[PDB]
Amino acid sequence: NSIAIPTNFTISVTTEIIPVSMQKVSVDCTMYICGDSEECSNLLLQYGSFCTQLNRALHEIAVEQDKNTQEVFAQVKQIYKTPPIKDFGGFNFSQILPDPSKPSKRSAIEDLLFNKVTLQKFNGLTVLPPLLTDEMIAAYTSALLAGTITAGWTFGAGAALQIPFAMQMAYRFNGIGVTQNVLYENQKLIANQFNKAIGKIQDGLSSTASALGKLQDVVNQNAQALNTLVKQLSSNFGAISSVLNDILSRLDPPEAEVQIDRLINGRLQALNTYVTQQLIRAAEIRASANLAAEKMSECVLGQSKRVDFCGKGYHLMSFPQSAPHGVVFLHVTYVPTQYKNFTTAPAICHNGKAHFPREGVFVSNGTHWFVTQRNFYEPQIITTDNTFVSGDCDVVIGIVNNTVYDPLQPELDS
Amino acid sequence: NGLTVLPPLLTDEMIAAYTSALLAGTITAGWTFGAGAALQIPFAMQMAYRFNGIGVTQNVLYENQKLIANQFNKAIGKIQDGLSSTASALGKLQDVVN
Amino acid sequence: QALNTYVTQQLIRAAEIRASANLAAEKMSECVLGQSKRVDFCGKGYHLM
Amino acid sequence: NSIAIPTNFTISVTTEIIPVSMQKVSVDCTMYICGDSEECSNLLLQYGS
Amino acid sequence: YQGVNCTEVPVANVFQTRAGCLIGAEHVNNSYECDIPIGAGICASYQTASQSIIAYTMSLGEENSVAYSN
Ligand SMILES: *[C@@H]1O[C@H](CO)[C@@H](O[C@@H]2O[C@H](CO)[C@@H](O[C@@H]3O[C@H](CO)[C@@H](O)[C@H](O)[C@@H]3O)[C@H](O)[C@H]2NC(C)=O)[C@H](O)[C@H]1NC(C)=O
Ligand SMILES: *[C@@H]1O[C@H](CO)[C@@H](O[C@@H]2O[C@H](CO)[C@@H](O)[C@H](O)[C@H]2NC(C)=O)[C@H](O)[C@H]1NC(C)=O
Ligand SMILES: *[C@@H]1O[C@H](CO)[C@@H](O[C@@H]2O[C@H](CO)[C@@H](O)[C@H](O)[C@H]2NC(C)=O)[C@H](O)[C@H]1NC(C)=O
Ligand SMILES: *[C@@H]1O[C@H](CO)[C@@H](O[C@@H]2O[C@H](CO)[C@@H](O)[C@H](O)[C@H]2NC(C)=O)[C@H](O)[C@H]1NC(C)=O
Ligand SMILES: *[C@@H]1O[C@H](CO)[C@@H](O)[C@H](O)[C@H]1NC(C)=O
Ligand SMILES: *[C@@H]1O[C@H](CO)[C@@H](O)[C@H](O)[C@H]1NC(C)=O
Ligand SMILES: *[C@@H]1O[C@H](CO)[C@@H](O)[C@H](O)[C@H]1NC(C)=O
Ligand SMILES: *[C@@H]1O[C@H](CO)[C@@H](O)[C@H](O)[C@H]1NC(C)=O
Ligand SMILES: *[C@@H]1O[C@H](CO)[C@@H](O)[C@H](O)[C@H]1NC(C)=O
Repeated sequence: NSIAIPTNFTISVTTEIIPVSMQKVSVDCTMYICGDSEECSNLLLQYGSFCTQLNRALHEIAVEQDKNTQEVFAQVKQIYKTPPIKDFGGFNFSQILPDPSKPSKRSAIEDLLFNKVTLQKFNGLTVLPPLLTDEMIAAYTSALLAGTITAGWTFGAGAALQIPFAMQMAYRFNGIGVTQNVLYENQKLIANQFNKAIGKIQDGLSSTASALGKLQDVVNQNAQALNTLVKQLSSNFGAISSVLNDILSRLDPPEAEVQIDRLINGRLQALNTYVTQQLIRAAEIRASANLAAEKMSECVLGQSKRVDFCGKGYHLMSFPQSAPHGVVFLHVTYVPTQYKNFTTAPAICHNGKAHFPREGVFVSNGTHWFVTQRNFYEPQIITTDNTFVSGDCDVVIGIVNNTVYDPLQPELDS
Repeated sequence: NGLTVLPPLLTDEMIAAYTSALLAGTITAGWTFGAGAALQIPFAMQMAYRFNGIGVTQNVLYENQKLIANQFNKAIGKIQDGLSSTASALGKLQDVVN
Repeated sequence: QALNTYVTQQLIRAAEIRASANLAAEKMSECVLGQSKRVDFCGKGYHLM
Repeated sequence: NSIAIPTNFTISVTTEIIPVSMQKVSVDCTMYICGDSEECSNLLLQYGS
Repeated sequence: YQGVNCTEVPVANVFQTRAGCLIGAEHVNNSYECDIPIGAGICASYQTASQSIIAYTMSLGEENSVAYSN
């Protein structure tokens, strides 16, 4: 016969990082294999269509990368400008909204993340630039964030009006089972906690660059693989020399061609290994990009009821931020605190009747019994309006005597 | 000469302890799991909460608690018997090992 | 060649197993610690616990 | 103009199993290929990494 | 010509872009929706004398104004 009900709460903002895309790489097969040697090129003709297959696979991966990026970001039909009024319900979005030349002393989280991530013409290899530049990614993110802030729940198929922010926050509060009269009474404290959390996040990000290991690992692995592939050119594989010219000069054709064949086989094996591993990594990164797109759609454009899908606690809203080859989310969540102990009963025995609460639970202050919601202590007198009535006092285990009031009788008497 | 199998970091007892702690917390506490309320919500209240969750009114649980508990116990016993009879119900793990 | 083939097979199996592990973690979070409204995500019928 | 409504309910319990982890394996490459003979290892050193 | 400057190679519609040297495309500066990708934000299309392929900077979408009021 005991139950705990919160009497306070806190607003928490957390961070999540997801990689999206990979570097696009194209390789010339003949340049890597032979390197401007006519005898080697003639000998390579006996292997059919290997280089074609390698190039085709690399090209497909390169296409899939931009496909992933456009799947994640290009979700918005229109461009929403930043409103020239910053008068919200006490919330300052300065550190997450952009700035055309960024001349303000307050640096956007974009710059911090970019700097935190930050902190050949003779080979047969080539690296291609992505279709979308960083500025366009930032523009998409800013437009999406501004549209979510301004239009509220009318973001899609929207109109020419701005829903006030406090009303959106009240609707989100209703979303998790807390009545908006709670928000309208300490909006000021809500805004103060939100601003303090944002400031703490910015300071923590500016403290260290080690939080972006998930994004750093992709670059490290790709560079390691490329360096291994490049360094494999110096091996002998059992031949006399690792240079074609030395083999040509030091020997006659009837053995030079055999040595060149040995070298060709070795380098073909190396290329095959590299391409296979790249293919597997591309599959993994596509899975990650799909997860990122799903999270954007289900948590930025709406409120989610899935537990621990958008951080701990109860989800309220989230904001996206761009990053090198990835995204960053900022989940805003509700957390109850300062619990208290009380006594509870399943039902109330009136004159031969059993009364169940329409919503919430029955609580006792030792003397008086009240009905309140399960996530914020706000007791009320047990009225016949609040109580659903069914059955008798026989079968319910632990039912308790009490009195149920009725507003009708005093009104009738007067 | 050349092949080695390494032990997993977490032993079986640790996994069992994690599961036991998680289930005990979910059972003893209710919607207050996580935050250290540590009071103990009655189980029937949680069941009524869930019943309201699936769209039926809690009086239907309070009026048939005994029968509901009997059905739950019988289902648990049936699962025990089914597990005891057929020792090959775990296919996927065996396939991985094989 | 034998060693290379074995390594590639193991890599593919590991990818499959980590997908399964992600599903398991999601199911734990969604079902054990709460009540899910997704149909047939937690067995047949209406989910209770 | 006709509808059906239940009058009794039952409680069902079912199970499902999900693999999580694989066996952990390490292999001595050089010892596997050469079997601890210097003549083999000297030639193996010419194959790179 | 990918990854190549126009000062050397064409000697070895001339226009220089971040993606390389592009030959045959008339450059305008009215943005449109992307039709054939090129790279680094450059997109090309066949757009009807002089029914030629044109090169332009991609447009992210139309802008939307929304009144303001508390
Ligand atoms: C919350 O929003 C307010 C604006 O409504 C931001 O206030 C501005 O914050 C910047 C930097 O935090 C202030 O610049 C600094 O001001 C001090 C004051 O002496 C000056 O010494 C520094 O050299 C620098 O210029 C700016 O004055 C301030 N403006 C106002 C009107 O308050 C605030 O920064 C936002 N919250 C966070 C956490 O950034
Ligand atoms: C719990 O609620 C109390 C009020 O019931 C909050 O107390 C105030 O907290 C602010 C902090 O910004 C102080 O400046 C006030 O002096 C406090 N007033 C009183 C009467 O205590 C408290 O902040 C709430 N808990 C949390 C974590 O915010
Ligand atoms: C409070 O509820 C209890 C329920 O047990 C009532 O106890 C019974 O009351 C009836 C008459 O109202 C008696 O005939 C029974 O013998 C009582 N049983 C027990 C075990 O006490 C009790 O009367 C209720 N209180 C009031 C003031 O009506
Ligand atoms: C459906 O629910 C009713 C309850 O209203 C069950 O009726 C009782 O069931 C138990 C066990 O099933 C019997 O021991 C009782 O004798 C039944 N009471 C009456 C008045 O008939 C009914 O059995 C349930 N249906 C099934 C298949 O269990
Ligand atoms: C309520 O009081 C009891 C004893 O009076 C105590 O054991 C319990 O911890 C208290 N509740 C909370 C949430 O601390
Ligand atoms: C419990 O609260 C009610 C209403 O706030 C009050 O009337 C009652 O006296 C309180 N209980 C005690 C023991 O003071
Ligand atoms: C043009 O030539 C300069 C001189 O080296 C070079 O830096 C630049 O990359 C070239 N342009 C392009 C698009 O490659
Ligand atoms: C477009 O280019 C023409 C010349 O090519 C120039 O006269 C005009 O001002 C430019 N307009 C814009 C918007 O860049
Ligand atoms: C909203 O703007 C109106 C003027 O359009 C102004 O009177 C009102 O004070 C503003 N509200 C807030 C909270 O600043």
